[PDB]
Amino acid sequence: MAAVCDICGKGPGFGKSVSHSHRRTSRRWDPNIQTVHAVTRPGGNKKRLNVCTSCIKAGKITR
Amino acid sequence: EAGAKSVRNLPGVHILAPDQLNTYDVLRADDVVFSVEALNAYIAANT
Amino acid sequence: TLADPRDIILAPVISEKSYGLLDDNVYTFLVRPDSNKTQIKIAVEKIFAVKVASVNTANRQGKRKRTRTGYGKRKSTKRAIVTLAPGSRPIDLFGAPA
Amino acid sequence: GVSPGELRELTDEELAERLRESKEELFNLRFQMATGQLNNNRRLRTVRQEIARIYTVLRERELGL
RNA sequence: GCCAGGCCAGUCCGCCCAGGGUGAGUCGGGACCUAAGGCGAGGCCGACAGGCGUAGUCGAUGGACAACGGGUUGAUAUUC
RNA sequence: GGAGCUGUCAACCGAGCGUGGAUCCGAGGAUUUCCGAAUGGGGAAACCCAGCACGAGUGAUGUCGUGCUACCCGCAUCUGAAUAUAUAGGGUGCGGGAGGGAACGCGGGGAAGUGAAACAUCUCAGUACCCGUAGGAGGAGAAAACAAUUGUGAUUCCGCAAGUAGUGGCGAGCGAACGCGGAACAGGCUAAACCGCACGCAUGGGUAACCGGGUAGGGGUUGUGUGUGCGGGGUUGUGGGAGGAUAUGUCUCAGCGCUACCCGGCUGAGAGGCAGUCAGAAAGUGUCGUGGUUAGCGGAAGUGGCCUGGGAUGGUCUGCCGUAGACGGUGAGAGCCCGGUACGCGAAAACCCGGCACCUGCCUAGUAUCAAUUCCCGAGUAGCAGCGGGCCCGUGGAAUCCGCUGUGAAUCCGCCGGGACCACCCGGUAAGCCUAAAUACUCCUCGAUGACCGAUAGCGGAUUAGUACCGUGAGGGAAUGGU
Ligand SMILES: [Mg+2]
Ligand SMILES: [Mg+2]
Ligand SMILES: [Mg+2]
Ligand SMILES: [Mg+2]
Ligand SMILES: [Mg+2]
Ligand SMILES: [Mg+2]
Ligand SMILES: [Mg+2]
Ligand SMILES: [Mg+2]
Ligand SMILES: [Mg+2]
Ligand SMILES: [Mg+2]
Ligand SMILES: [Mg+2]
Ligand SMILES: [Mg+2]
Ligand SMILES: [Mg+2]
Ligand SMILES: [Mg+2]
Ligand SMILES: [Mg+2]
Ligand SMILES: [Mg+2]
Ligand SMILES: [Mg+2]
Ligand SMILES: [Mg+2]
Ligand SMILES: [Mg+2]
Ligand SMILES: [Mg+2]
Ligand SMILES: [Mg+2]
Ligand SMILES: [Mg+2]
Ligand SMILES: [Mg+2]
Ligand SMILES: [Mg+2]
Ligand SMILES: [Mg+2]
Ligand SMILES: [Mg+2]
Ligand SMILES: [Mg+2]
Ligand SMILES: [Mg+2]
Ligand SMILES: [Mg+2]
Ligand SMILES: [Mg+2]
Ligand SMILES: [Mg+2]
Ligand SMILES: [Mg+2]
Ligand SMILES: [Mg+2]
Ligand SMILES: [Mg+2]
Ligand SMILES: [Mg+2]
Ligand SMILES: [Mg+2]
Ligand SMILES: [Mg+2]
Ligand SMILES: [Mg+2]
Ligand SMILES: [Mg+2]
Ligand SMILES: [Mg+2]
Ligand SMILES: [Mg+2]
Ligand SMILES: [Mg+2]
Ligand SMILES: [Mg+2]
Ligand SMILES: [Zn+2]
Repeated sequence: MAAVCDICGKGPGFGKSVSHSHRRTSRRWDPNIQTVHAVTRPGGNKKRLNVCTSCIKAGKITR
Repeated sequence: EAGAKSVRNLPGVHILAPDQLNTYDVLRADDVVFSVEALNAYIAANT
Repeated sequence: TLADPRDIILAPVISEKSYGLLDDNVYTFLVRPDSNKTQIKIAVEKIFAVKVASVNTANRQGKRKRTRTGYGKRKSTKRAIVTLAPGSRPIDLFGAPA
Repeated sequence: GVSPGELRELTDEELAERLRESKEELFNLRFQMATGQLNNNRRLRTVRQEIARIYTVLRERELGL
């Protein structure tokens, strides 16, 4: 869901899935996009965002 | 340039530099008239 | 810039029907094809200094004609039939006595 | 027709009156042409050109003559 | 008008040329209203392209809303 | 520019203009209906209906003219809902975007027919096509590079290397680099430590022991520490910086750095030097070009005889020019009849390029030596693992490069590369930015050319040509030259 990050713009990648017969079909590598109700100042109003777990793991945004 | 212009539009006359001589033009001409320094330059370029 | 009433009225209409309506004191003009009835009435009153009872209008499409291989069309026109108030001075078209 | 040289002296109101009376002359010429009493048909073009001249003079006056 | 066209001929013609001819407060529509549906400010969703849709705005085949009788032209008439 | 003209199919007229310089050619300006990104609102494109303001008109409604009124984004301001801080939102005012264009660029997505004499890996082919986004070009570009015991020294493009090493149901096929020869050449700014100034939190909410350091004092409370911004400093690989000990000021003046002094340092001004519309900072005003582009003009020489002929530009006798014998026209093959050609002149104005000024900006001592203790050298990054992409390399012993997921450092005694990996050696200094030229292309405008076509040919189109006609539509698409 929502394969684009709202902070760093990280989007999906495109590649192939490869079977044992080496038959290749197109697929996608989606970023791990999770929902965040972020605030700007402490105690402020919460805004819903779609950010990746890398941005969450960094200190990019705060709940 | 003073002498090329003089014979430029004479019919049947063809002009070319000593370093551009070629078989076709020589064989089409009936007589080849060299200027003295042009002949010396052509001769020197071949030793 | 400034607007003149004479830009709305182009020419009189010269025909048997028009001449028949002159006897009734009704005048027919070719007007600019984007004017309206009220505008034409105001313009006629201002130009000819006469009272106007009512103005009737009609559009007419141009005729198609062929000249060498393909059709060509004439211009569409808008006619205005103007009837004067019962007792106003006649309009002198200066060459349309009927 | 009328010259721009002889038009560039009228101030604004003489220009506005020349414009109006020239329009009246054009109206009369149109009616005469319609009813067939006009002989010199080159008058229409001349009157149209002098009207255009008067607009040109007025416009250039109000935009940096 | 008559060399094409008209399943024949044609002096005729829905053919060819010129000119003329269509007049509305009330008729049929708009400037009034909305149906199915369409578009759709923001919006939500979607790698991009885009999908859907709120407010809104369009959309008659429906709703509301004032004219009858006679005469006249070669050609208009609930219009003159 | 200089005597005719009122375009063409395409004539017939009508009526006029012109040496007081028309028609015509060039440049700049004015006007510029309605549609169209179309943008006041609506709409079956070219139509319909408004609001506000200012004028016109009417006895007053009616009516007319001219401006403004879409949406989103950015900046600056006023306001701050539920709700308190506030924010979302709202008002105002300034800027910008949208759409089109034949090719060429970069990033992304990505076929099938076909070949493999079948077919799925593979090929076709990263092609067709699609999406995003440019510019006159673009991209790339200043070594975390190659090489190998010698060395080269940013990038791009051309020729080789080479159909080679290789790679491939080792099938059909695909296919480098090292290096060598060339075109063109160019290098520059930042982050960080540290030093100052604002805003923020603590803390003393006075023990700051700070107020340029010191030479002694006093106010003795605002010092002290950290973050976000603005200046200084700094920019390197033979490592370089920061910070310490030896050493000193583009020149002056004023102000400030607490007070008398040393050493200074900062700000402002003046005086000098240098650079400039540039990658290395940005605009604008002048003035001048033997500068250029957009109209043009001049330009030598046969009225020669005779013959044929409707006509001489042909034949045959004669004369001549040539820096001009290119080409075309004229009643038949014309250097001397005409337009021209060689050659040479020519610009109000607008635009372009160059110069000189104005103007704008930068430079207000740190150089060298020692110390080798400390700090810094681009972080969710590198590395590692999983799954993929792409490289000669089809997963293989698979290096180098790119994506997603997880895990996750170190700052020089570091880190990365040298084709698994380890040790030694060599090379380089990732995770910030900019950068001319050599290269690609032609919708278009001028000037030439063709052992190219000559009306079933050449463009589909010499003719109404994307026209007639055909199709609901996307689309398809002719034929027709000669007295
Ligand atoms: Mg999104
Ligand atoms: Mg395939
Ligand atoms: Mg990761
Ligand atoms: Mg106008
Ligand atoms: Mg009536
Ligand atoms: Mg009507
Ligand atoms: Mg007909
Ligand atoms: Mg017949
Ligand atoms: Mg018959
Ligand atoms: Mg929207
Ligand atoms: Mg919708
Ligand atoms: Mg609706
Ligand atoms: Mg409606
Ligand atoms: Mg109905
Ligand atoms: Mg009838
Ligand atoms: Mg002109
Ligand atoms: Mg012009
Ligand atoms: Mg509109
Ligand atoms: Mg609309
Ligand atoms: Mg509040
Ligand atoms: Mg665009
Ligand atoms: Mg296939
Ligand atoms: Mg096959
Ligand atoms: Mg086969
Ligand atoms: Mg441009
Ligand atoms: Mg570039
Ligand atoms: Mg700084
Ligand atoms: Mg700095
Ligand atoms: Mg001449
Ligand atoms: Mg004879
Ligand atoms: Mg000839
Ligand atoms: Mg010739
Ligand atoms: Mg002649
Ligand atoms: Mg692979
Ligand atoms: Mg590999
Ligand atoms: Mg990682
Ligand atoms: Mg090795
Ligand atoms: Mg680094
Ligand atoms: Mg770059
Ligand atoms: Mg370049
Ligand atoms: Mg053809
Ligand atoms: Mg023939
Ligand atoms: Mg059709
Ligand atoms: Zn992210």
